[PDB]
Amino acid sequence: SENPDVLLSRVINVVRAASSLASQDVDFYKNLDRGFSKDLKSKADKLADMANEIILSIDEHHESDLWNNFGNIMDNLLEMSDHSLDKLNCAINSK
Amino acid sequence: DIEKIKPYVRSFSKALDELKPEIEKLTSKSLDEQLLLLSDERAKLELINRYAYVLSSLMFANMKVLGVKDMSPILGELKRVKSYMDKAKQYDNRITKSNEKSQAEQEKAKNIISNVLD
Repeated sequence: SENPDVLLSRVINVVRAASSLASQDVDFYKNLDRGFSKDLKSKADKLADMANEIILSIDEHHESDLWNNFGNIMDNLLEMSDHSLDKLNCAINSK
Repeated sequence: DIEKIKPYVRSFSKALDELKPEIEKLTSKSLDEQLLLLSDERAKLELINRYAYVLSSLMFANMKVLGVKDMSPILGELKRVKSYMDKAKQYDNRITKSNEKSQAEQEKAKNIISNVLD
């Protein structure tokens, strides 16, 4: 990836590689090899931990589950996004 | 035949390792701390959309590897995030248009000064 923003570049490399791997015949190796299956689950768990890291960054109060948590958090993020853009548009239209 | 899958696994594994420090960097402080430190509203919007992009991407990558059959719900979140980013680009295009107009006037002014005196 030749994205001059390093984070976005790493994210797209992960997304594409995950997609490529899953389009191969993974089920075949899953049945044939126990080690393979456990290794994929370990990688999936790394992804979930990174998602949870970001979720904790957003819901900073700390004085199906992942999926539902992810959905509620996305609504919160995009509510902030709409708020911010509405403010930008309001300012430029009043100008 | 069997050896065909291995480069795909290797590629994925390498991508994960490269990403991990970047996520730590991204989350070195809370989103609210980062937003409170920003004065520029457009920079706030970029940061918020960036979080949504990264989060939904991780979820997508996770679900591919778990071998989820029904990808419609997560692809819906990716469509949403892209749509939000295009909304932001359209605001940027509007700003750019008025920047260019400003640059045009200033280039005109400089030419007036330089030319007539010549």
